[PDB]
Amino acid sequence: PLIVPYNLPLPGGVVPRMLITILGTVKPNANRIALDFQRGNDVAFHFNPRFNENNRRVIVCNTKLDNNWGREERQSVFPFESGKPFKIQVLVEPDHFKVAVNDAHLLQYNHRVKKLNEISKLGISGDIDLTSASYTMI
Ligand SMILES: OC[C@H]1O[C@@H](O[C@@H]2[C@@H](CO)O[C@](O)(CO)[C@H]2O)[C@H](O)[C@@H](O)[C@H]1O
Ligand SMILES: [Cl-]
Ligand SMILES: [Cl-]
Ligand SMILES: [Cl-]
Repeated sequence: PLIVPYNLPLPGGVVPRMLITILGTVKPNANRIALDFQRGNDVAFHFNPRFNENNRRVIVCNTKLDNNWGREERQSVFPFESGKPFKIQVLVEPDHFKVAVNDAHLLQYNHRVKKLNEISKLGISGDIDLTSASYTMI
């Protein structure tokens, strides 16, 4: 029962073999979830399930540099369901973030921000009950 939006500091940024795990339950009638891995004001990796964009469910990923969003990467596979508990695992690999939901691989997002050790906050927001947010080195 963490307060949302929730900031999880990532000390010394991210690095390959860091695993970030987010446990929560989606609210009933959800509209959105967002993970924002931030480098200061920049968003290195925005992971944004949208429950109703023109009556479709889509995961939007992007990067925000100097206040400008870049080119969206969209994933139609949509493992989240209103009302249901989920697990998001974000594994940093050398050339991308690797995301699994409920133990199933979902997507990868190539590193656009190169200074991984400056990506030192994760913001978790949206229509969830957040249970826990943590990290470990594997
Ligand atoms: O790219 C991620 C960001 O997308 C913004 O929405 C985009 C608008 C602006 O509303 O035009 C699109 O690119 C296509 O319709 C939208 O996806 C969101 O406002 C941001 O929060 C962020 O998700
Ligand atoms: Cl495009
Ligand atoms: Cl749903
Ligand atoms: Cl960079």
